Amino acid sequence: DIQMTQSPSSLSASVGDRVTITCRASQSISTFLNWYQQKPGRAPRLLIYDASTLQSGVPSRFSGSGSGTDFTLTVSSLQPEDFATYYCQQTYNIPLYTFGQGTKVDIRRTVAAPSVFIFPPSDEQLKSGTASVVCLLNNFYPREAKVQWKVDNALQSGNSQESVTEQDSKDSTYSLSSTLTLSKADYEKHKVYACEVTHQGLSSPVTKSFNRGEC
Amino acid sequence: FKELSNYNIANSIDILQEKEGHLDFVIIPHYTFLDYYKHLSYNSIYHKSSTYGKCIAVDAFIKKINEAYDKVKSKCNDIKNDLIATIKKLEHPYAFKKMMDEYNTKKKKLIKCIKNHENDFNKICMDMKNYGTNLFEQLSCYNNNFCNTNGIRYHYDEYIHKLILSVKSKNLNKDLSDMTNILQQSELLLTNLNKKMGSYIYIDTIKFIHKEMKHIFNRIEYHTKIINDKTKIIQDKIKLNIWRTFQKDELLKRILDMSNEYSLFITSDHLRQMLYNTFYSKEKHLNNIFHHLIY
Amino acid sequence: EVQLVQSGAEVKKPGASVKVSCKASGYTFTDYYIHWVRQAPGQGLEWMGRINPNSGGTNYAQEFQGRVTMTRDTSINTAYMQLTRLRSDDTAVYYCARDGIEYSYYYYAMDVWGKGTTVTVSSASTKGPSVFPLAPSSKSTSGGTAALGCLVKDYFPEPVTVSWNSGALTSGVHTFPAVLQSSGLYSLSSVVTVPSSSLGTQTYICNVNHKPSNTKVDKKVEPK
Repeated sequence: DIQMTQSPSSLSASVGDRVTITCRASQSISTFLNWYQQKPGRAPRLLIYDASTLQSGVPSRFSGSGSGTDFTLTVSSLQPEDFATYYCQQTYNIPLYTFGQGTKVDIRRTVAAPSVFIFPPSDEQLKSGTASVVCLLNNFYPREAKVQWKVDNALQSGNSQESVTEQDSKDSTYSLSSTLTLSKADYEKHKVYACEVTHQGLSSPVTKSFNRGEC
Repeated sequence: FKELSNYNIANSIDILQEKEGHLDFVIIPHYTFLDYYKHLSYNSIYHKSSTYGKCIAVDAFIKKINEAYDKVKSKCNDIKNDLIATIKKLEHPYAFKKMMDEYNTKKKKLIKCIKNHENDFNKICMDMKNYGTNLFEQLSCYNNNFCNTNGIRYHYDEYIHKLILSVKSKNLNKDLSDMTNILQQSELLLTNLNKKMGSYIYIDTIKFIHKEMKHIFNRIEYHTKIINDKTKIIQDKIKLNIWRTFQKDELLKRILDMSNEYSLFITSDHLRQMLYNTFYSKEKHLNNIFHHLIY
Repeated sequence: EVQLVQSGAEVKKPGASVKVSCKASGYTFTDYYIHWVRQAPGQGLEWMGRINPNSGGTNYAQEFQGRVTMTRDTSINTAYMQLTRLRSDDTAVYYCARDGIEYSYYYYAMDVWGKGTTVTVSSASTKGPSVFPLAPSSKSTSGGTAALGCLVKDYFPEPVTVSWNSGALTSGVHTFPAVLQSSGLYSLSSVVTVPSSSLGTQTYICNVNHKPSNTKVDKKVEPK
């Protein structure tokens, strides 16, 4: 029943920065707290065990610290090869609690706004009796973004599932897609189909919206 | 848990004459084994205050278990005391091969006679494994995620802490250091007597007393080394095991782990204290056989 | 060297079961605890349980108590983790790891990991992507760039590999990772953005491929 909270869950860091990831235990846990790196689609790598000892062979920029509730992982000079999600794990009580959400380490410098493009549901899909109204936040930053669907000024929820790309190795932007699935019976009951999008880069909500008139 | 297995049950024994005429033997693994389950039993009852009261009953059973085991090892009295008086010839011969052979025989008969009762002992030890293990299986918590380590704390405080600090207050490395000078002397006094110096008698005996003392010192070296270890281990460990909660299984793991650590610790400290005595018991008899600094 | 080796990806239906393996090689098996940490798609790590290769003792998180069952065979140095009563959400990557850094007597770290096993929970059987075109939309104020795409819906299993104009067009190409919908069938879109000048000129055809169903449907996209 030990809840590990990492602060920032997601953050942005340019190379050569210092990066300090925090991790708080719900109760005192001594220095029984390990740190893991995990590169996108890889096995976790053990960096720091026991709060501040460093696993053989690991680059010495990673330095664990803290005690009791608050722990810190510190990368001296963040490198390219460090662009991972990091996880902290308490071992103080042995159902080893699920490591805290882990933290995301982007690049940075962008504050790029998303180019919003709305797509209606295909001719040929609708005869089939689905209506998946898709939207594209193209090449934006940072990843944190919020997109909501509004049909005829109705807020909607749940019958939408969103995907997002990985950071582009060049350019370093995330794109996002949200898809609203409806029953064609649903879709042929309403008119205004709106794709409302907030982001650190849109001073005001951007909303892309067609009428079923389409035309 | 801890089981008993095979072991060549010849060298799993030690024969120790604290004072002149008060000789006894050990059976290391038994003593570990019994102690192991003595702690467990305590830990089991102290984990709640709802069942601290068992101390009297447990003291009872443990008092008995030893009074039972002691009675069994008694069956080897008239064979043990057959050794004693053979020792007394060795440690007071005021011929030799015969007094040696007599020691080796009377000793081996004492070993055998013990080994003979290998199964009479096991029943006592299994009865102890029973009692200790029957509790422990009784050890219930109020909330399994979040069990209380005051059980282990009180048990550490009372029964153990007293003995740790005893070992810290006694500088056992001094103890060793001194004995190794004692042997140095015996050795110097023996090298003196060697040489062509015609040939004074008894020297055979001295050699034997010295040889014996060496083996004792080497045993004391060993148990001492284990003691100093476990001291640090026990002390480190106990810190981690108190003033906190545990998951029922992790707890049980701890207690057993400690029940183990303590047992090994004590067994050693015990044998050490016995051996230590037996060391100087020989020193006196060796010193006696001199008569004075130089006849 | 020191190695953890897990079984190949499995796929199982709602309310089946699933066994996955973890062959320990290099070290003595029964020394160090072996642990099973899973990871939902695009989610954190998640500890399920452990098993002492030596004893056979098991500790499970309480989330998986009565569902998971961990075992091991010491002939082969393999540790197992059988889940049951499977569910959509059980879809994850099951890792196994080695507590072999004992740092405080009872306290260990997971030093070695296996690369980890993809368990999918679907109920869907091999089905082909119904490709629909995404009809051109011009930028923020018709601004120079236009994005158009191909939705690749209701398929199973993964993977899918979209290209554009027969591997020609690579620039602006975002084929999104695939949600696995409450259908049990995946969806993804692919999109590209391109000059609004090149509509009448350039012909935009997406190139879907779905090797598991040997479906390779192409689909023209043209504005309307």
